[PDB]
This record gives sequence, C-alpha cells and structure tokens, in this order.
Amino acid sequence: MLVKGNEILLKAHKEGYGVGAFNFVNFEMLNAIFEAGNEENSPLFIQASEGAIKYMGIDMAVGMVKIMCERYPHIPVALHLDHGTTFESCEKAVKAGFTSVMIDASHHAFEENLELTSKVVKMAHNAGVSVEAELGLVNPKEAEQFVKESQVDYLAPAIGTSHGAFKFKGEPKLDFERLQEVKRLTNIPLVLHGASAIPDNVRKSYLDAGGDLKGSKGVPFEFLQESVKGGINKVNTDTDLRIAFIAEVRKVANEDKSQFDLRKFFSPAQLALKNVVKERMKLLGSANKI
Amino acid sequence: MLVKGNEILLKAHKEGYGVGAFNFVNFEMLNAIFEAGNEENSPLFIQASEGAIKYMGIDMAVGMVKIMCERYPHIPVALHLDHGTTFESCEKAVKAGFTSVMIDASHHAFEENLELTSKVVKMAHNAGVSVEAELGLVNPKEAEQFVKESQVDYLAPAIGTSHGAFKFKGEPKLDFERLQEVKRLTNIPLVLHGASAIPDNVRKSYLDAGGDLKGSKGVPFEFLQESVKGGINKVNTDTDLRIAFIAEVRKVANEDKSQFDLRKFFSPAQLALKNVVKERMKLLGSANKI
Ligand code: NA
Ligand code: NA
Ligand SMILES: [Zn+2]
Ligand SMILES: [Zn+2]
Repeated sequence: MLVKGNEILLKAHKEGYGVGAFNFVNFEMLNAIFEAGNEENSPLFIQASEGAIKYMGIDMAVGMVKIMCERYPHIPVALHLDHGTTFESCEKAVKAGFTSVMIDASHHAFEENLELTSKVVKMAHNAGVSVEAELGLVNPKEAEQFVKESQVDYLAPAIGTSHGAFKFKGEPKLDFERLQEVKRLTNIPLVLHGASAIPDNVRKSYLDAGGDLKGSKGVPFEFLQESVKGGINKVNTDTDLRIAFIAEVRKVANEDKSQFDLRKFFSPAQLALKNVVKERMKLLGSANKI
Repeated sequence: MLVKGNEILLKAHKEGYGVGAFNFVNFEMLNAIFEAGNEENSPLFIQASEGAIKYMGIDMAVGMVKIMCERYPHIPVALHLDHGTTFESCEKAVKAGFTSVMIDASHHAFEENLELTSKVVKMAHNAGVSVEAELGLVNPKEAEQFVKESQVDYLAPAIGTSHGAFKFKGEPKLDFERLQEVKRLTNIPLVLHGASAIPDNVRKSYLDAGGDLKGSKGVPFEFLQESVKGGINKVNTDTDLRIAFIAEVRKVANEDKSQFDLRKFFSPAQLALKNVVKERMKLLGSANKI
C-alpha cells in the first residue's frame, strides 16, 4: 500500500540494496511499473517530475497511483516528487498526497541550499512526508553537516555522474571511496541521479526501430552495482524506461502504416518498459524484498 | 458531474440535437475529450469498449473518469459501456459505476436479442443505470415492438452504415425516411454506430505522416447532420479520434529520431484529438448546451 518514502529506503539502507525510483507520465508507464513490482516481489518507489505533474495534473497523478495501490495492496509504494524546484511545489505535492518530496537546491550555495531544504523538511515532516535533497563532487564533511542540520531523510550526493549542476563532458566515473565516506558520515539512505544504464537490448530495440541515440551512453550496469555496494539505496530511473517504451511505438509505426489502434502501439511498449523495470529491480537487489 | 446516460440523451431527444459518444483507452484520450467538452460547453458521453476495460482495468477506467469529473464538475458526463456482449459484462460495469451500458445482441434473432436486452435492462434500471441496445436494415415496426417490450432507454437501429452484424459491400447510405419512421414509432433517443467521418484535415495529417488508410472512407459530414435531423441523438466516435491522435505520434517519430519524451509525442496527439471532438460537438449540436 502507499507508505512514506523513508519506510522503503531505510530498509534498503539497513540491508544494503538499491530501490529503483521509476518515473511515470501517464497510465501506461504506471501500469508497467506496478506489474514489474508485482512480478519481482519488489517495493515500488514511484516518481513524478514537475513536468509530469503539469502534464497529468497532480490530482490525476496521485489518483492513478491510489487506484494502482488498491489493485496491488501487498506492494509497498512511495509516491515521490522528483526534482521539486520550489517550496511551494513540494507543499502542493504534500497536500495532494505524495509520500516523499525532493527539493533540488543543489545549484545554490551551501547556506541557501540548507536553508530551503530545512524549510521543506519542516513542512513535510509536519505532514508525515519524507524528504530528499541534493548536494555537490560532494565534500563528505559538508554532506555530514548538511544532513545533520537539515534533518533530511535521504541525500543525492554528487559522486561522479554528469547531471544537473554537476554536468561534465567525458566518461562518467564513480568515486566509490567518496561515496563510502559520505555514507559513513551521514548514515542515511543515499540517492543516485543521472545514472541511465541503457541496456544493450533496449538500445538495439530503439535503433532497430529507426531511432537515433546520438552518442548518448549512460553508464554500465557495473556502475550501478558498485554504487549500491557503496551505499546508494535509491536509483532514479526514467530515460531507460522512455527509450524502451518509445522503441516499441516506433516499431509499430514502421511495420504497419495502417495501424492506429492505440493499444497495438502501447501494449508492446508497456511490456518493454515492464521488462526494463523487472531487470533493474533484480540488478539493484530489491527483488523478493516484500 | 457524472450522470445517468438518459439524463443527457433525453434532453438531446427533446431538443433535436446529437451528442458525440467518444471512446477512450487511456489518460491522453480522456483528457482531450474533457478539454473539448469544457471548451465547447458541451455535455460528454464517454465510452469504453470491453477491450478498453480489459486494457485499463475497470477500476482505472471509472477512477480516471471520476477524477476528470471533479476537475470539470459543471459538465454533464455519462460513462458508457460500448458494445457490451454479455449480461455479466454489463453487470460488472454497473457495479463499477458506469451510468450507461450497451448490450449488443444484434447478431441474434429478434427473440433472443429482446430476451438478453430485457434482462440487462431490468438489472441496470434497478441500479439507476440507462441501457442501449442495437437492432437490424431495421424494420421500424420491429423496432417499435422491441423498445416497448424491453424498456430500453436508447436504440441503435441499422439505418445504412456497414457495421457489426449489418456489414455490406458498397457505399453506405442513410435511409432517412426509415430513420424518421423508427423515430416516430419508438419516441426514444436513437444511436448511430459505424459512422466514421475521417475529416479531410485528419486524413491529410495521417497520410502526410506516412500512414495508409487502407481504402477506408468516412461518411460525409452531411451524413451525420442528416442523421441528427432524422432523430439520431448519440453518435459513436472512436476511429476519427484514433487517426488524428496517431497521425501526430507518427509525425513526431518521423521528424526527430532521437525523441523519446512521451510528452513530445502525446501533447500534439491530444491536441489533434481534442480538435476532432470540438468540431464534432459543433457539427452535431451539443456545443453551448451546458
Ligand atoms: Na528525486
Ligand atoms: Na455503444
Ligand atoms: Zn538531481
Ligand atoms: Zn453496433
């Protein structure tokens, strides 16, 4: 059923596994994520970006999740605001029924990031909602102070991905010892952003269907595995889902120019997305944890 | 808000206009239909086929509609089971919260069609839900007896479209005088099936995006207008929505092989579908009827 984000992530923190945090923008994505969690007996951490909330309406985003929870009442589910950019966006998500909110002030200096994060924490904790923040590479002693003073529930430290305020050109490299130091000093669940791991079969599906991935690479599965070993407990996953889904839409469009039954496009798209989610749950170690 | 189907169609019957009955299979179709009704100040008949219910789950089909009704509480909305094929399907739709159900037994002989329809009517009326049935071209005196004995709320008579149990080869032609006879004898709201228009702009968008419309032709807008003139009050509309929607999906796929943001595909697809709905509301006479 619907639970606070910290309930899912504290278990992962204690037991040393990662929970994929899977984005959705509509019914098809959400259904595939839930079926994957059901088939792998995995907790579900469901994310909606601010753009997804604008697209669906926050009432529909929460409403569809509540319907799905009732359909699979044995699965723990958290509903998380991904990259909230203002206090008011986080508060609206809290009021609408989200059970986790992320405030991204990582482009601000330490003091301003801490101040806004703490304000979000005060509001969210009063409503029983858990909070994620982001900090950058990160200095572990600054992360220690940031966590202790803010009371944030989980932190996304900049540890080597090209993402957000910490974009760089070049092969990403995981700073494992830095990760371990952040983990040891903060003793909270940690979150990895910017780690798309386009599986070989998904890449092939997308290219075969005529797609172009313009030298976009993501990271190898080993990067994700090593990150979990080092204490990452939440792995944001969106890009990989979209590529798998749209590969099947492109394929249907290519192979039958007369096809306009939406279900003929979106049933195979859901299946491909579901399979990405299932494999990611197995890779990160949340399978069979419910 | 969500209302019994006959509340919407009795008004259309009394005042001589038509209400589009628009199918959905997911959130994008539903949102576009609702925005059209809001923008044209039109009542809404929202339809889900048995296949759409299996695809969404009946809990999600009803649940999404209820969310949309709360977003637009001033719009009368009926939620209708399209081409129900069994008593049990109709009963499941009643129990889930549909406010109108169609039982299609038009492939059976009169006696058996009447028996099954009458059984559905008794169950649905006991729950305050309206019922549609289908009969075929139709003999008006048989339609008269069928309506009197079954107490069905609205009837889809076979009046010249190639559809369902009444498919023929050659050009479909409205039997206007037969329609008026059925209307005079039954004196209930009447329903038109199998009348896809495929507007020129929709056809152009689909073919420009590389589609193939496999020698499928729509009935002229004149067909639809004359049908309403003759007593049609509900016009089933699905094919035209799908073509407009998928044309935009195909176009996006064609013009950017690197695109996999679902919103980039489905926002223009929603807009195209919305505009088909708005134009149909204006054509049939339900615009400005709220
Ligand atoms: Na996040
Ligand atoms: Na129908
Ligand atoms: Zn981030
Ligand atoms: Zn029919």
